[PDB]
Amino acid sequence: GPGDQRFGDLVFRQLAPNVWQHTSYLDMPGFGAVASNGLIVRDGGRVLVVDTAWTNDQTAQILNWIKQEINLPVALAVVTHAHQDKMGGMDALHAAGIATYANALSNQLAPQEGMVAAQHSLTFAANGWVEPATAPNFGPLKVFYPGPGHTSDNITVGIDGTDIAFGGCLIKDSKAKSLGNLGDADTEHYAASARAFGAAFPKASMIVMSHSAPDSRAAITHTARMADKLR
Ligand SMILES: [Co+2]
Ligand code: NI
Ligand code: NI
Ligand code: NI
Ligand code: NI
Ligand SMILES: [Zn+2]
Repeated sequence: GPGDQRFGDLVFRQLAPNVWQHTSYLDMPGFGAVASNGLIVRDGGRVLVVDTAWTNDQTAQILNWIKQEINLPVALAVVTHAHQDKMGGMDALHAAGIATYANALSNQLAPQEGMVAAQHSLTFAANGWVEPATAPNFGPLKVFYPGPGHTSDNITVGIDGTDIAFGGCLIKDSKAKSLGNLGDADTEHYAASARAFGAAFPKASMIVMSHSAPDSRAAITHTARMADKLR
């Protein structure tokens, strides 16, 4: 094969014939450089983005990479929760004229989290699945709210026609020593949420997450086990 492509300050790794993982890095004091992962999906004739990079400039570099390597318009972008690593680059999307979507609760939280709100709000049915009327032209993206975990507003996405499911920062890999930043976490409902995500995408084999390489379903089980210790 061919190695993961370096473009600007970013790294792109193709997970499927129409799916790529974009990675951006931010220096955290004494922690070294921290990677944050999102996704890029090619649907027929347009591109779909999941999550921004840490910053606007990094997010602009993503759009440049798409123009160079895919050359299709970015129809929309969905962000998974109101934290810098997922919504830090909203202005870059808006400057490019891209319709952005986020959980309604994420947009509510954006000001207190110091984030720019998305332009459109997603609402989810009682069973967790997004109400289609609020998510037009999402194509293969299946959006699902598993409940409060990493944050109160974290959502997850599965890509129809693939074995991929993106858990975002809700899920950690199968050997993570902790659930990381629990500043805005719901310790009570966390465990139940990770298990809901797994049940929502029962056939997904490649689990993509924010802070490590794609893992198996062992990531879901392992994350839930760690979450049980919080309640
Ligand atoms: Co900004
Ligand atoms: Ni609009
Ligand atoms: Ni409904
Ligand atoms: Ni409860
Ligand atoms: Ni384990
Ligand atoms: Zn977060």
